[PDB]
Amino acid sequence: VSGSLRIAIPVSFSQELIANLCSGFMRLYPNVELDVQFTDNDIEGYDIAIKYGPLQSSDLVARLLFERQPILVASPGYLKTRGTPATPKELSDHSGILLGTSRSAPIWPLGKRKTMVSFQRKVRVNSPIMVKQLALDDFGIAMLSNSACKTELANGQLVPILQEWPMEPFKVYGVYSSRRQLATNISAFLDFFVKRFSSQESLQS
Amino acid sequence: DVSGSLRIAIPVSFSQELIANLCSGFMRLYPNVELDVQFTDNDIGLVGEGYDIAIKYGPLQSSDLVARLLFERQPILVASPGYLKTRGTPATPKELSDHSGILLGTSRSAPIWPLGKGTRKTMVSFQRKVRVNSPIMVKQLALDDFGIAMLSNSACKTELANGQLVPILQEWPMEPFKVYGVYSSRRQLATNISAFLDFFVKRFSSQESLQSLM
Repeated sequence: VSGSLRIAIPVSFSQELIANLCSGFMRLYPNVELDVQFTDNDIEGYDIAIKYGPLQSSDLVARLLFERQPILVASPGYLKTRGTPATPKELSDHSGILLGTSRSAPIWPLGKRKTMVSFQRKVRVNSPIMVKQLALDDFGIAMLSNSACKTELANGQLVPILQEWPMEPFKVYGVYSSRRQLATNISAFLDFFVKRFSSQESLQS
Repeated sequence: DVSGSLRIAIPVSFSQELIANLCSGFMRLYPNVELDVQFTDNDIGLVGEGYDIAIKYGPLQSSDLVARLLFERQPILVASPGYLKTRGTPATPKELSDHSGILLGTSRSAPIWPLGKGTRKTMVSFQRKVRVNSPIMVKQLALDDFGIAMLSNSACKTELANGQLVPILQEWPMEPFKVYGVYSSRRQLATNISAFLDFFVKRFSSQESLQSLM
């Protein structure tokens, strides 16, 4: 396992988390050089693109890496001031904190009871760090990973709402070219990535 | 009146935690502003339906933009004691080409640092062990002994004071870097824009816990 590995990762991934992962990877494989770009471009000479599902027709070779379960939450202060929405249709009268890029719409798919609803777009940002802080700071309703916020849920700083209409889990994949189907550095990296996001101190985002 | 929407573009290398704290404070002061904040390294427009503000590192190179200096930092070259104990300490810039560097950069950034005794800087190359567009990852990898890194002496104050990072080549410093908020001249109505940029400086400069973030 050697050579160079150029990897694209959405801006919504935690840079702290990916840093810890790449450190452990390089410790195991000392002869690999890394070029990691946090970017929201739809992938430019990349060996691996990390992507959220669903995969597109251009994604001809891919590996499922992990899944996460989002949940809708707000702070108790927000719910005291604005009320607790009783059904998804009431989200239209509520402030939401949208995780998205410059063409992402303030629409959330809820239920399985399956429906798509809008909300007042108080903030749009492509940073989960900022989404979480703004939710804690009483600004409105946010979709957060149930694993990313277990402490805040346990201590009541975030409150789950509309639990009768759960969201579909999201899946994360690694996409790579069939030209590199035999590449040992790609396989080594994705194996290490899967082990971290499945059994580790890394299940925090 | 400060109200309506503000759209802000920010480099991917910029602290998301710092921006989150400042945006929370801004919206608590101005409850009628809706924010659209995008961390991006793409070229973005500053007119019409494009962005209202871009946060940009120096140098400024464009007329038709107005700029407000948000803060300035002094980068220094550092490595961990563990790195230096095994690879040796470079004595001159010429020796850096034999050393591992952790490069902060995007897809066209070269593995060079401009170093110089005085104002005149010269390109100094290193082995590109890592390139990444994240100061957080750069710092962690330097702390974990993977190579030499350019780091802000503010972001790394604690690690320098206690020895987990060690400055090198101190006789060939780098230029400071400067962080601006920029907006279009061809765009007037800068009530919300000026309110944001001046709140940024007022809150950043009075909160020590924020100054450590970059």
